[PDB]
Amino acid sequence: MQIFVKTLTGKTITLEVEPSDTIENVKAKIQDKEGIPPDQQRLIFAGKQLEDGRTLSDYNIQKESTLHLVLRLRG
Amino acid sequence: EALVPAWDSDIIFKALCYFHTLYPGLIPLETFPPATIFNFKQKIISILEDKKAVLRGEPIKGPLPISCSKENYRRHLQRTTLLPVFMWYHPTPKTLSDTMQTMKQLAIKGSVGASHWLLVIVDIQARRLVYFDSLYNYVMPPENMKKELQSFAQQLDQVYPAYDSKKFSVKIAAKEVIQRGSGSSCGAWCCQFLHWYLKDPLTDALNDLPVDSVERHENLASFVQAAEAAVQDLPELSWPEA
Ligand SMILES: [Cl-]
Repeated sequence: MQIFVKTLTGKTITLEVEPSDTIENVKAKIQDKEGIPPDQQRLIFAGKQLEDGRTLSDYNIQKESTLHLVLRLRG
Repeated sequence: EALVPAWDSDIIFKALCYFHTLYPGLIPLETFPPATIFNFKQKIISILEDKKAVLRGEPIKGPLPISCSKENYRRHLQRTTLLPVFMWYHPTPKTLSDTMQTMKQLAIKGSVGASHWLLVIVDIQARRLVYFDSLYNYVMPPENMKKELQSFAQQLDQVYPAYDSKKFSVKIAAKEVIQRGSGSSCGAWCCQFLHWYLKDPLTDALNDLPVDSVERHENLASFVQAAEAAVQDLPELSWPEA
């Protein structure tokens, strides 16, 4: 199924996933599209952080749900 | 061990969350992404329009925060008296869209480079806009920024009228360079100034700093050590209750 991931610029990435995918596997799919290492990523859905070790289905994420990718910005 | 490291968007957000627990009128606006010099006025107008809608009992038009429930965000818009508008700046990009691309590129590299943190405080109760640049004139001369903000204050009097007719005023906080002794202490300076302002909205603390740069920097290091201890165990990516 397709899901969307929003980034800080407002641009949306499209991923192909299954509900049994781990959050670490999703972060690898984002790396393939954006070149960001998994260790630098945090993901949010429905107001909560998605934790490594869980699956998409553990959060009731469905077809065409939108996740948010958060990075650390220095200044 | 007097270190002041370059503060990122995450520690600045946690400091805001903590400052709300102490002063509930402060709304902990998210920093992922923060505003820029090219959209801070639009962001503030959008927030004030939503606060007016919550006061009338109407729906909000957003945009919504990502780490807050929609109902908690409505409760914070009802409560708030003070907007802490962090702005991220880089001297190379010259539009909003080019500044957002520069921000992503540096985020992914992990580099500070020539980027800087500025603060605009919107004091709703005092009707005051306060601009804090720790570097004094990093973006432009201060007399130029005062003129831009005076025109914006006139717009805010139409967008967000008081019961009486009081007009928004403008304060340029820094009368000369504040940040001496380090190239990377801007985010820490912004949070220290915001805490002084919360304690006293007429604060003159910027005009009472040590003269030598190594002592002034040591004092800010003490603030940084205390703030990091205070936020360490508070919830990651989660707004406090209004
Ligand atoms: Cl608030």
